[PDB]
Amino acid sequence: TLSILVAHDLQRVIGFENQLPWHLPNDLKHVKKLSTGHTLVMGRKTFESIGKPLPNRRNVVLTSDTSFNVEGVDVIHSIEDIYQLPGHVFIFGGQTLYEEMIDKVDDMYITVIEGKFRGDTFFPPYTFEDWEVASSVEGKLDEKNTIPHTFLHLIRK
Ligand SMILES: NC(=O)C1=CN([C@@H]2O[C@H](COP(=O)(O)OP(=O)(O)OC[C@H]3O[C@@H](n4cnc5c(N)ncnc54)[C@H](OP(=O)(O)O)[C@@H]3O)[C@@H](O)[C@H]2O)C=CC1
Ligand SMILES: COc1cc(-c2ccccc2)cc([C@@H](C)C#Cc2c(C)nc(N)nc2N)c1
Repeated sequence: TLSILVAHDLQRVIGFENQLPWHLPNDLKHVKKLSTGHTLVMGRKTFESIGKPLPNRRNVVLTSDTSFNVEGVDVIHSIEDIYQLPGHVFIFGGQTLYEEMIDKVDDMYITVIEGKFRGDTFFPPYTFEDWEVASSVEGKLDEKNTIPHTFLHLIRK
């Protein structure tokens, strides 16, 4: 099973200066819950923006760097390698990986952040003509999560 897992704003911003532009604990929980016991595949820049693997799942980094070696991280050097990974694989970012994979994934788990942030990296345009809304769930707005957000599960028609 091949899924995208992304959070993007109203204009599809996903990043600014190698960080996420917003702080949303609800979405971090969502990510942890969805991907625990499974596999994350991410581009080299995305990995480096955090610098350590997320515990309790497989962390896979795509890079052309033949020297890349990080404890608790598995390395791949081709998009083709993704299809050989067993289990439920989540494409975890960043822009380059999403652009390469959006036409290939079975489904998408998207957190829509209902704001407009300054960004330098974007999720690719997509249309609901191509995607069924399996579920759409409003996130809870509170003191620690103060940006409205909606968890979408989209399945390719
Ligand atoms: N809001 C969200 O849900 C998320 C946001 N982000 C954000 O995304 C931004 C980073 O995105 P971006 O700059 O696109 O970087 P990526 O994380 O997509 O990393 C790009 C790198 O991945 C490697 N790579 C990608 N495709 C291939 C390939 N086909 N073969 C070999 N290597 C490949 C290359 O590494 P190398 O150069 O080493 O060869 C490349 O430079 C950050 O701001 C981050 O915060 C990231 C994840 C989620
Ligand atoms: C090094 O590997 C990473 C680990 C994390 C992470 C670390 C702690 C808690 C949750 C996620 C985040 C990332 C970033 C780049 C991401 C993401 C992401 C988020 C925060 N939300 C959704 N909905 N999708 C994503 N791909 C990379």
